[PDB]
Amino acid sequence: SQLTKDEIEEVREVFDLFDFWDGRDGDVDAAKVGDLLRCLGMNPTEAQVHQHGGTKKMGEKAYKLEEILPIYEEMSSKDTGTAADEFMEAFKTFDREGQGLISSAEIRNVLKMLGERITEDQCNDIFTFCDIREDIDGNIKYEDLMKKVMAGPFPD
Amino acid sequence: MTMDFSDPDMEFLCLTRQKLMEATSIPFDGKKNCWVPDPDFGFVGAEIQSTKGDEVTVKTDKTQETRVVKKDDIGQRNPPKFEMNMDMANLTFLNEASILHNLRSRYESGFIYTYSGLFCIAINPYRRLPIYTQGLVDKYRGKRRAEMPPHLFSIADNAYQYMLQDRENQSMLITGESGAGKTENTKKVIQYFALVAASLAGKGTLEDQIVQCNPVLEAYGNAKTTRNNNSSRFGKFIRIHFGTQGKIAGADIETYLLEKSRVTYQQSAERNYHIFYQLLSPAFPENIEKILAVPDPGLYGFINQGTLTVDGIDDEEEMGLTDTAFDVLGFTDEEKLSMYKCTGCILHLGEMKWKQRGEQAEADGTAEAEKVAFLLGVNAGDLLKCLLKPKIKVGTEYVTQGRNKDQVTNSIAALAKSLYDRMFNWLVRRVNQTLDTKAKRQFFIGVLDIAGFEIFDFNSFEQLCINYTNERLQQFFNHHMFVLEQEEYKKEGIVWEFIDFGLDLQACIELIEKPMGILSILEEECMFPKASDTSFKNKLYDNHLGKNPMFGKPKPPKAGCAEAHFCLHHYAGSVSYSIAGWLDKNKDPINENVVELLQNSKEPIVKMLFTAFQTISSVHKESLNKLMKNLYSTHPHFVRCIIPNELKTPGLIDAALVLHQLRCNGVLEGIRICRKGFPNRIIYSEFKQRYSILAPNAVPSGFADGKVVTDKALSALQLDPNEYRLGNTKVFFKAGVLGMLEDMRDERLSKIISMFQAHIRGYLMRKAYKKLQDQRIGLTLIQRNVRKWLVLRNWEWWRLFNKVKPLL
Amino acid sequence: RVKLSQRQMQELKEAFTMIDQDRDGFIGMEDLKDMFSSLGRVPPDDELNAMLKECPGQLNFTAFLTLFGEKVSGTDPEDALRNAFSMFDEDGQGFIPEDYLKDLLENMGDNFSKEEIKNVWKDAPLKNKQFNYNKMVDIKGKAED
Ligand SMILES: [Ca+2]
Repeated sequence: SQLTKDEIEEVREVFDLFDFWDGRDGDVDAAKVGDLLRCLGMNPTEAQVHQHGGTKKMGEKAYKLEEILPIYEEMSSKDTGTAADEFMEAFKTFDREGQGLISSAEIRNVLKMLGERITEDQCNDIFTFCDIREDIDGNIKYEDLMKKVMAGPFPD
Repeated sequence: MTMDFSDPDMEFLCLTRQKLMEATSIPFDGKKNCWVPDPDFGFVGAEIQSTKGDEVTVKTDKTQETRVVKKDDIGQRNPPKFEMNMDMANLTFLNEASILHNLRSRYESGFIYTYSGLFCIAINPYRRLPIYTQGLVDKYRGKRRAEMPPHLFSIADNAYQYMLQDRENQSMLITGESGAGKTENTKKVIQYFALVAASLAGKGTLEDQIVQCNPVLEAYGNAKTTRNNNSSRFGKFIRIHFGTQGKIAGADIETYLLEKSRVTYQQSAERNYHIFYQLLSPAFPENIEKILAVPDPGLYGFINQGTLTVDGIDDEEEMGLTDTAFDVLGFTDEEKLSMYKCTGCILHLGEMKWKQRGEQAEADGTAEAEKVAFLLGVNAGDLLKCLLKPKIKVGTEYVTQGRNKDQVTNSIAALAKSLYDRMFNWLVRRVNQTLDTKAKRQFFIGVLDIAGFEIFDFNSFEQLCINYTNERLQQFFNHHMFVLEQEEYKKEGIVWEFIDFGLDLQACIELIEKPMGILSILEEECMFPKASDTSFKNKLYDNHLGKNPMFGKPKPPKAGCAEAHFCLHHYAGSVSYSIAGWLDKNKDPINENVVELLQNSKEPIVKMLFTAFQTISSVHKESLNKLMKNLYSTHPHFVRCIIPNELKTPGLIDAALVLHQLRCNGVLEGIRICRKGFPNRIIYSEFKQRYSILAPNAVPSGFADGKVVTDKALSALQLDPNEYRLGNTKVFFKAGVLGMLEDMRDERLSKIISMFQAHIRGYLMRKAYKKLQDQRIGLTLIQRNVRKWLVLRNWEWWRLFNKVKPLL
Repeated sequence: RVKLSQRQMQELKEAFTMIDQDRDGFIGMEDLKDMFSSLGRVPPDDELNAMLKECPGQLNFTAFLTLFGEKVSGTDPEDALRNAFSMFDEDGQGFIPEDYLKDLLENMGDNFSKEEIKNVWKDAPLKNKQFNYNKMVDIKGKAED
């Protein structure tokens, strides 16, 4: 048991990116373990990050490529990473009329006021990015938002 | 909520969507919020702080006080989705605390009506509310309960549907005290059955024709009880009739269990029936003299035993409406006399004194005698003769004169009682004639008014007497629930593991009726001259102490705090009784000779008395027995009226008071039985829309069968199969199931939201990835192109072809 | 390495050529000292030799390119640099904000030494405490100020 060679090369290539931007020295700051992992394609929750070594401020702890791997690996043991399924039921909780439409006001409210909060900025951006509009009061197709999100900033 | 939460009428019945959604989503944590006992308002909502042994510490939430409550005192409060809940049957936590909430909160939100099982609770609002519009009526016209919000017309309408539908008489039992507006209701229920009779398609109103007589009866059937200014000491069944077309076709009134005893006995802070006192007021002096009395109530041992007047009662005025009402029902100002006179005659029978020679009693006057002798229309001599010394038979006729003083005193009382009874029966008969302005009756829907369960500081033979009844009524209820539920399961193919619910009260009940029972014993112990209160106790103790869980024994209280002699276990809790004068009160012997003799002169008198030596219990037994045979024949419907506060003031809610009512109500007894079963039931579809989130799956919410999901959702949460059963259309749950599910949803949702957020950061950052990459190339190119430059800025040569070329 | 492109090797052909006139092609001492005549800037004996030391001995053109090995090592093409800086100028030219370049050369990527840093600030095309890339890129190759 363990990762594979290619799997490593991949963890690596990303690893390099990160250590690069903070001074090619074989160390990536912990404050970026989250982001690192995401660039690997995973979507960790903040609690998931801290529980795996992540720290908030920048000058606390560093990691070598040999240290991230097991982390990346472990981090991968979890499987409630979330399915479209879960996102739907979830959203539905807010579907006042069961059409698939939610007042943009609310979704954001959710994404901002709830769960691991999100920034005002972060909300706008994601919305601008997956090109999701709101009609008169033929608001936002949450499914749209969902799919697009799970689709990646670089579709094709 | 049903129909349009926004339709104007439903302001006091529904709860506007926006106002609901709002009230339904409030802060909550099934892990620490809770119901907790509160000395001022019964129970209060709280939050648990920490735990240790059988001692939990908690924090309230309005007067956030840290209290140290025990463990079997932490009431699990219901999660939000249940606020303003419409049918307490649906609560997932059916504890007292919780039953208080759903009711209070709704009352404090202007809502009075609430269902709790077959029960239709109604709290007095103490203010006129729209609620009874002939516009609304159509709204409830033919809708099955579930279709409309609470409200009294539903219960009454269906009540109707069932009549015409199953084709069998219907009864409506409403409970509640004084300011419960119990009256109003019954009134309004009569109104309804009316409006619907002429609502098919082509000299006073029903309501009025009946509410018309209620004053005369109240005059003879009510009075002040320790805990109530106006207490009907009888049971009235107002039967409203219908014809094959659901057509109203007439009415009539049956009456059960009139408290005879009251005519000759008063409990300090109580009072004989109202009519006695009324007669003796500055309103119709003439009569006071026709009657042979002086407007001084206190001067009659049959009336002064208790109090004189009550607070907030202007006798006169009543003696007024009464006489005025006597003419609406319209009956001879002469009969009206006889009736009164009779009443008065009762005032002198309590005066007649006696004495004895050796062991034979004789008069100690002759004025009272002739007074009664006359008022009745018989000859004193003979009376006193047949009173002090009568004559009977074998084949020859001996002077059964065995009489003595203790035997006449009892004897005279009896007469009065009997007089009072025949009288009342009569009075009723006549009002029925007032009503019989009919054609032809086929069915009926009656409405039963009966004194509710009683519990005082001092409980006596009277109290047992009512409880006995009430206890036979709760059984009536429980039986009903049983049958129905049993159907409700078969309908959903669920396995039925339950012995009839009424059986739960059979115990107590039996400890009353059956040979060697409380009453029976009392009876035998009555036929023994030297029988004393102690000689009775012993026999009870002898016969039941350790032998029956139901019969128990209390322990001496204060000094004045009356001595108790034994307690029984009534659905309403544990009541403790005092044996004091039972031996006395219970004797109600008939003196034959007095009947035949009393079968002379004066029109009514003839009639009345013109239709062994027993007791009251034997009687009480006979009436109850009858009343029930009458009840079990009908399809019942139960309304529970409720006083919200001692001080007739809207919006308020006296915890203890409400609760107490609920226990006597049966409301709490239903929930008890509800508890032992699967109270909560869900259509698969409703279950689907609510917890899928818990075990989501790729199949579109549209092609997914409810049963399956629901099923598969539980298997997934590994739920003790013992907590629920899968019906043909619903899923039955036990106590607190949904409570958990709800909290796991709230649990899941949040997680699932942190996640979407997670995938968001994944796109948000993964998008920068590319940028950061491009910009690596750049920082490199520079960073390295700059260095090779730093080497060269000083490399002689470098300089050269940096000159040699712009010069080519 | 061989990155010594044709654009570079020819650009170096017409350079060594003029110097020549040496006994059939050889940047010889005279070819050099002579050169510094039309060069408008003085000459020295030792140094003129310390320049031959570089290649083994006898500099044709071949050896001339070899002597220019260090010159290819990093010389990424022309524009490549321009764009390279571009990436860090979000504001229509006038270019990159000083701070940035610092935290960008000093502590980001293949770090610069606080000494490598100064060396940069001496010549540096500045003003409004901001940087100028197209002028800097200019320096890199060179066509003068
Ligand atoms: Ca680094």
